[PDB]
Formats: sequence, structure tokens, C-alpha cells
Amino acid sequence: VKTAETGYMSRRLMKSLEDLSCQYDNTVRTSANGIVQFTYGGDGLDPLE
Amino acid sequence: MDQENERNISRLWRAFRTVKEMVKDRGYFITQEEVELPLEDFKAKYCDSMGRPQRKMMSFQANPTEESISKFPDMGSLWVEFCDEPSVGVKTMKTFVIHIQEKNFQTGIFVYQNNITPSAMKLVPSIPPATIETFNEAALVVNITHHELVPKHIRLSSDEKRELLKRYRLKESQLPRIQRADPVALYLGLKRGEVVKIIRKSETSGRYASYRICM
Amino acid sequence: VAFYVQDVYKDNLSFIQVRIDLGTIDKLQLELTIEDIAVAITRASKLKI
Amino acid sequence: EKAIPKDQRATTPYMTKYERARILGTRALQISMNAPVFVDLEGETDPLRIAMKELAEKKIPLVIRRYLPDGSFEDWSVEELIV
Amino acid sequence: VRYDNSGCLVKREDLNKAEYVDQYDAERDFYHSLREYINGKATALANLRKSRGMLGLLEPPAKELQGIDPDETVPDNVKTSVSQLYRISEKSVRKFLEIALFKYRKARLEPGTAIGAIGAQSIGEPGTQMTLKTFHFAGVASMNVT
Amino acid sequence: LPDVVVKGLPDISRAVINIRDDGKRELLVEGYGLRDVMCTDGVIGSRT
DNA sequence: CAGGAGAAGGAGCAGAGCG
DNA sequence: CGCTCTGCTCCTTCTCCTTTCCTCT
RNA sequence: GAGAGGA
Repeated sequence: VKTAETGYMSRRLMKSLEDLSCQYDNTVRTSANGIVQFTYGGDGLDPLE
Repeated sequence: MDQENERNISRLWRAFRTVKEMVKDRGYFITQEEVELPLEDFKAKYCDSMGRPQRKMMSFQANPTEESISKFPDMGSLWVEFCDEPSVGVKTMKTFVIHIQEKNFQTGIFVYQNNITPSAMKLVPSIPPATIETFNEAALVVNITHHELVPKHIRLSSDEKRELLKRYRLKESQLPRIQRADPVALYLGLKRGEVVKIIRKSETSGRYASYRICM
Repeated sequence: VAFYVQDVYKDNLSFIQVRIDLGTIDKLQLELTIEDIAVAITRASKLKI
Repeated sequence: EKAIPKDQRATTPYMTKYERARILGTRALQISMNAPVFVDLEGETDPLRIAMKELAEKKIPLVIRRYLPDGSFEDWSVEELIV
Repeated sequence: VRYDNSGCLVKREDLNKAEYVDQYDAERDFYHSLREYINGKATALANLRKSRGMLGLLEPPAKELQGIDPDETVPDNVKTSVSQLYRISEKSVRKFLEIALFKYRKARLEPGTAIGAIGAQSIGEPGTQMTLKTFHFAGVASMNVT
Repeated sequence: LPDVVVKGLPDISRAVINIRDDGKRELLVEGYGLRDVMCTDGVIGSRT
């Protein structure tokens, strides 16, 4: 009963944030070049490392 | 009776303090002792003989400071007046706007008591040179900027906005906009196209600046 | 804080009588009076007729 | 719009993993199309391994046009990029 | 350098005025944290030193005795004890600083990263494992929460 | 007649006083009256 | 076959102005 | 001074979504 | 087409 709801939620969550990139000026931006964040997370640090 | 009148007096005092700090941090001239007004002083100087809230005396006029008038060349004096009739309609709003026009004021803040007739709202945004704003007395009890979840907003002038746009090589249509009539926007009274810099504090990143524009 | 409600007629008129018990008001230390209750009824009569 | 001169170039002097993968893919595609190599082959045949060995010795002759959002672009040589 | 919003330079008296913060604030905080950690290590060494006769030279000595050894009069036995307990070398400090700076310059979101997809997956996938567990509002059984 | 909200906020199901750790306490309300709760005296509006 | 959330028309009052 | 539009605000009744597929039969 | 494993 939870698998389907989680799948739909993940699908739409991905559809929202599908195109966001860390541009070379260190600003997360969307496809239309509308700057959503001026620095990722406030520090520009990838949580992976 | 006694309890209702005293409660209204205290609420009006808190609203007046909120109005004073709102017109202070916008760049106008008030003294810290004037905003920090004890309730006893409010009763003494802003009440009648039998102790009722009279708003005809607490209305005031504020003028800019030297540093704020240097940063913003186009910023005239403002006239903050309250209302006596709860259901503010077309007639009282029309009298207020006529007074604003004849008094040569760049802006005016009308703190209505309980309710605003939609016709008054229709008449509100029709003045080319100046402008007027509406604030509910209930909406002004604790100023929004002092809430824990409201980060520090700063109004940026034309030169600062130009510097920011050149620094980030952006345009006025790309920054993350903030709606007009936003409770922290109409508090500062940002006009359309004014950039506000936000000192946002996060536990994992300290303080950092995020920019918005009024649309 | 009504403690009872009754509907009483007369020779040519009728009305509704509710006697607020001040004992419960004092025990609940509520800050309201008879006039407060009356004005609350009048203002909240939006739901009523 | 114009290329930012080499004297000042804000873009990081490091080599991002995306740039490294794209450089390896492009060099391997060139080598698979019968292109000359600039390293000792050592008998390797798969173009991807030759591309990896070339990138190990910084012998890949390619540059990166890092496109900033405004439109300008700094040209970074693979030799100058650090890993 | 923390340029002001108008492009001018802060006058060293209002650097932390809370109205001039911008990018590179995280880097300054990280550098301050590094300095604080090294200061804590040095303070621990100095407090160990002052517990065994040798004066704790955390603050730099004056130039009137800079060229001479500041602990020659101390017996060499306690010198060995302090050295074997807490010894901090130039190589160790330089290596620690180099490692910290390398791991910081490495731990920056590399440009071109599909950060939107990473965030969407990082917020959606754990939802697929959030089995419904019954909770209350911190000890209040009556106050049910979702 | 015996259901008109006489005193309070007509958007709240209930309100319960909870005791935090270290002796503090605060009121948890089930409803949508945040602005009124901030406005009413006896509470700090900066933390609500 | 249930659940959630918007867009579009009736419908019942405030409000304004009026001859 | 009731009368008559506007205008606002409810209130009701309507529409578009519900992993992955991976098979066989 | 729709009946059911399956992970």
C-alpha cells in the first residue's frame, strides 16, 4: 500500500527538479537560466564528499 | 466596559509600537525612546479624560534621516494616521487621500481598525505621484521581522541593485522574485522592481545572502 | 457556560432565556462578562439568522 | 560573448568529473576513427584504454569551452587542468 | 575582502555588521574553525607544559630572548616527558593544514552536476522505506501527529 | 444558540498545556489560528 | 472502484450612489 | 430613503491523477 | 484483450 504512493511521489519530485545544474559561476540554475540558488546549500559543498 | 477598554488600549499601544518600528527601519527618523513607550505613557498622552482610545492624536508625520535620504534621493515624508470608524468605507478613504494630496506627502500609511470596504481598496491604488498602504490593527500586534523564522531583510538601492546584477551577470527577470503584498515585503513597502537582500541563517552553513525582487 | 437554555413564551411575545452561571466562569478564570457574551453572540450571529 | 582572456579566468582550475569523462569519450571516439596517438601503445587495442593512458600522461590534445550562463566562455587546456 | 553591496570595501570596523555578508563567508568560517582547532591543540600542549615546570609559551615570547632557548634552565628529564606526552611537529601541522585545504577544495559541488536530480532522488527514495511508525508529539499521547 | 463561540478563536479544536524538559511548558493547539495566537497576550509572538 | 483539488456558475448579502 | 446595480464571498457541482515492469496464458 | 504467479 505504500510502494505505489512512494513511486508516484518520487516521479513528481523528479519532474519538478529535473533540470537544475550547478553552473560554472557556482549558482544552481534551472533550464530557463532563472537562478534559484546563488550558492548550493549556502556553501557550495557537495554532500557526497 | 473596563476590561474591554483596557485590552483595546494595550493592543493599540502594541500596534503603535509596531508602526513606529516599521517606519523606523524603513529609514525615517524616530528616537529609540519614542518607540519604547511604556503603556502608562500611552494612556497618559493618547487617551481622553475617561480613558478611551482616540486615534486623532496618535497620528504622526515622519521624515527621512540624512543617511537614508543620501542612499535614497527620492523618499519624501510619510503621514501615519489611524481611523475612528471600524468599517472603513469609500468616504473616509477618500477624505484621507484628499488630505494626502493636499499635504504634499510622498506616501501614507492608513491603519484601519477592523474592516475595509472593497470600494476603498479600489480607490487605494489611484494616485500617480504618491501611494497609500493599508494595515489591519490585528495584523500589527507583533512585527513580522522579529519572528524567529523571518530572516533579516535589507532594501537595496538602485546602485546596489546594479552592482549585484553586474556581479552575478543577471537581469531583473532572473532573480528569485518575492511577491508584492508579502507580509515581509509590504512591511518594508518595497516597490515593484526593488531588490531585497536576505541574511539567511542555517545551522549547517552559518549566515549567507540570498536576493529577491518585488513583483 | 450556559448551564441551561429555555424557550419561554408570553401573552403576545416569546424569547429564549439562558442564565450564565458565574460559578463556572470564576472556576475557569475566563476573562469575560455578560456584556462580552452578549456581544459575542451578536457578532457570531453571522451563522445565525 | 567573447572568450575571456587567459590572464584572468574565474572558472575553477580543477577538472570536473564530467569534463574528464567527456574528454575520455571524445578522445576514444577520435582514436576509434583511426587517429594518431601520442603515447607508447604497449599493445593496447581498445580505444578507451588508449584514451585513459593518454590522459594519464596529459597527452590528449583537446580544450574545454566552459560556457558561463551569461554567454562568455573560458577555454581551458587539458594539459593545464589538474587532476 | 568582503566588498560592500555598493562595491566599496568595508572599513575593518563593520566587517561583522551582519549587513555585509555574502559568498565566501563559509570559507572564512571554515578557516576560523581550522584556526580554532589548531589553537585548541596548542593550548592543550601549553597547559601540559605549565603542569610540569616549563612555562606555557602559547603567546609569542619577546624579542629580548627570542634568539636564546627559552627552556635551557629546565632539567632535561621533564623535557623528555613533555615531548613524549604531547609533541607537535612542523611537518605534522603543515601536513594537517594541507590535508584540510585539499579536502575542502575537493569538497565543492563540481560545475555541471545534475544537482536537481540528486536532490529529488535523495528526498524521494527514503520515502520508499518510510514504513508507518506511530508517533506522538514528544510525550503527549493525546496529541496525535502525522 | 448553545454552540456560538463565546470566547477564543473559532478555528481551534482544542489546546493542551504540555510540560517541556527542564521545567518549561507551552501550549499545543489543534487549529489554524496562528495569527490570533501570536496576537493574543500571554504568549511571546517571536516564538510561535 | 475510492480519494484530492482545482474551475465554473448560482446565490445571498454589504456597499455605494441616487432622484 | 428605500431602490437598484456591482461586487464579494460562499456554496455546490463538476474534472484529472494513483511505480517498476516482467512474464505466461 | 484480461487471470495469475514473480522480484
